[PDB]
Amino acid sequence: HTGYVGLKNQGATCYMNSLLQTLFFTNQLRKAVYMMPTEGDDSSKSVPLALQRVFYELQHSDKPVGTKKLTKSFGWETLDSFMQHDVQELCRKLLDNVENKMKGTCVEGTIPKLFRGKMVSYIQCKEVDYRSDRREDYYDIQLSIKGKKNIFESFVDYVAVEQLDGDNKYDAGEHGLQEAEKGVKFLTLPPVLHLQLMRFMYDPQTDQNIKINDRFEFPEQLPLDEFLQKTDPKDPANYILHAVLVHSGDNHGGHYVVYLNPKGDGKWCKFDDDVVSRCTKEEAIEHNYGGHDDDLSVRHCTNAYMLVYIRESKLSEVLQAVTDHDIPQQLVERLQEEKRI
Amino acid sequence: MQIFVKTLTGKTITLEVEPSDTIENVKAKIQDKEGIPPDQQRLIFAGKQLEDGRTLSDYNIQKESTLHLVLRLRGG
Repeated sequence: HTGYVGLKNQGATCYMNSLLQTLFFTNQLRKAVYMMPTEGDDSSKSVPLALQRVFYELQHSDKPVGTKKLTKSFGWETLDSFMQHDVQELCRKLLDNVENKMKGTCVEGTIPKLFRGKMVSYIQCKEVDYRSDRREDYYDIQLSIKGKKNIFESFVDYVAVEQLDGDNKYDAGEHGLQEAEKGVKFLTLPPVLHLQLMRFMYDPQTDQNIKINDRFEFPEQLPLDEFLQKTDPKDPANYILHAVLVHSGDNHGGHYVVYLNPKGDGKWCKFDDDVVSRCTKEEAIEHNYGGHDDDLSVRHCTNAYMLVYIRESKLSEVLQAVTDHDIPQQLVERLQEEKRI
Repeated sequence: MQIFVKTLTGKTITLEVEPSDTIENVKAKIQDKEGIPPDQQRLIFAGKQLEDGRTLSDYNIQKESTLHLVLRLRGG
């Protein structure tokens, strides 16, 4: 009814299905994945082939898509594997695996093109005339949530300057160890922006690992030009909400779903394993802010832990059509043959 | 060489390392200063996760590089 197919729930895999849909609907990534030269890959031990297979079935199957061959290619075949990792680590390792497979191909560099930004860490000494910068790539952004109203306040906190003193004085060369301040500035933001919301953390107080269920607001349209060291007049850093990865539960565990508007046009769907349904904007956005209003009457513990935004100027390319003409025939024939069963 | 580690609180500590240090060595120095056991540490540099058995030199890490510490928490 949506025209989008779900993923089976054939064993506890936590955040995995949510991430798989999120990446599948990153159309430019999906297209590059189809182009990976997997003719000679082992039909079981190859993560690139397994992802090609899951993507191909998400695009062509009318029935819920299985993932057993994908988790076998991961070597993550029990729940303990998923318990010991998180969605950020799964995403980073998956993207690094297919990035490596794309090296030396017509599609080399797709993952950095889509996901890599540049930032600069700047250090300024407090009492001697000495400063230093270090540029570093990033592929996602970890945003502090606790005590922050919204994404904007989390970005302000992210670039706030920090003092380097006490046991953490800065090595200022000829000046020896010096009190200093250190801050982050963004140089670029990538076409596809992955924001990890720090809802799960260690709490030194209660001395345990917790989930923060506090209210945290994120907008449909996210303007980030004000956080850049230099802006592009013909390409403002205006971002469009694409995916909302959601967790319902507590410190014990929970259930994972993802909301997407796959075409970037504000028409949202809810992806709950095998069940894909249309939903309202409010159901995908505001309802996943979290909060505690009337907690006396009922647990409010459903909220977003990861957001995907796409740059407005890049939306038509990131979400370009993916047609069967884009899919190499070698891949099609190999998968059709597999259903020898 | 003095690198930085962005810790769980978001604050930054300094860390004195050698290019020949293994990632295991670096995690041990982080426990020495922050108290987090190595098997609870995930270290990210320039968006990539550092793996045990490799060295800082395998990753182009230099003075003033920032490693991002994220804690291994069970769940899901």
